[PDB]
Amino acid sequence: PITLVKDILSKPPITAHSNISIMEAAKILIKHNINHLPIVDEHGKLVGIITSWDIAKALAQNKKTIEEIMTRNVITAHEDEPVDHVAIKMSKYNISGVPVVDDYRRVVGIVTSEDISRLFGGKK
Amino acid sequence: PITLVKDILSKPPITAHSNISIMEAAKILIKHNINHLPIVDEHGKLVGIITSWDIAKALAQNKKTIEEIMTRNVITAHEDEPVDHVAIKMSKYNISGVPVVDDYRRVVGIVTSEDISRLFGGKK
Ligand SMILES: C[S@@+](CC[C@H](N)C(=O)[O-])C[C@H]1O[C@@H](n2cnc3c(N)ncnc32)[C@H](O)[C@@H]1O
Ligand SMILES: C[S@@+](CC[C@H](N)C(=O)[O-])C[C@H]1O[C@@H](n2cnc3c(N)ncnc32)[C@H](O)[C@@H]1O
Ligand SMILES: CSC[C@H]1O[C@@H](n2cnc3c(N)ncnc32)[C@H](O)[C@@H]1O
Ligand SMILES: CSC[C@H]1O[C@@H](n2cnc3c(N)ncnc32)[C@H](O)[C@@H]1O
Repeated sequence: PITLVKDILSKPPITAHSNISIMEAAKILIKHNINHLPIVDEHGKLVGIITSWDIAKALAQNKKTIEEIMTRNVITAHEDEPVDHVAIKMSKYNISGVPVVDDYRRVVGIVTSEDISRLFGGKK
Repeated sequence: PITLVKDILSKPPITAHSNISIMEAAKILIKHNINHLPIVDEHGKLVGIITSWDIAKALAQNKKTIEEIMTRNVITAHEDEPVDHVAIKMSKYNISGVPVVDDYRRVVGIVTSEDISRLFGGKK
């Protein structure tokens, strides 16, 4: 069959607003055992993404805020997207996770390289 | 065919000793655009692993040293190991990368979930 994003995505999505501190973002990553944190506006629409790597960058380069360190051009997926299209996308942009969004940029889940790697292993 | 670790692994491995600071570890992750840092002893043998998530944990929980935060029971792979065995391993232990070691625990490379996800996408 063709596996789609909606078959493997993690939900509900864990998200945050851009006004939390870097320490607060780190705490969310640890609490939920995740490496990806989509940043959303007051209407729940995607404005950026924070990963563990960005938290490491903040330490390495003396960065101060989430707004300063978040990636604003976020590569995303749709729930009907074939998982292999997403894998190719992540490889092309050298990234490790993609928020799943609806047509109005609301976050409905996330697919990471760990989810796709898991799929690879259970297919065998 | 059967794809093996040696067909897809990243080398040379980027490693560090346990006596570097947390900031210094973060700097290595940023410099090399990676999320995994195998920690090795003076003979190059694996003693632990640091990831971006651990750097985030250090901030979240006021941790002080690499020795304090590194994971010591490291799940590893061999170069002749089928990539799908590795994917299953990473899923089982909920981890995102595995150092590739020889029979005497010397680090010869690393395979991450991004490498396996890439493999998934190019297979289509
Ligand atoms: C370009 S990657 C390279 C290092 C490694 N391959 C990784 O994925 O972390 C590092 C940057 O990817 C960004 N990133 C992660 N997921 C993203 C996404 N879905 N869209 C855009 N950027 C993303 C992070 O914010 C981080 O600044
Ligand atoms: C259990 S994972 C769960 C969160 C997420 N799945 C991830 O991979 O980061 C978090 C821990 O995995 C540990 N880890 C990463 N790679 C590892 C490996 N090859 N062997 C043992 N532990 C590893 C990291 O040191 C970190 O403390
Ligand atoms: C970030 S890697 C941790 C695993 O948990 C899930 N995950 C990652 N980030 C989030 C998030 N922001 N919200 C919910 N689940 C997530 C992903 O599907 C991944 O396989
Ligand atoms: C950590 S995810 C970044 C990518 O670069 C490679 N990489 C990760 N960690 C290391 C490392 N310690 N040394 C060399 N390459 C690495 C991995 O194969 C991965 O696909």
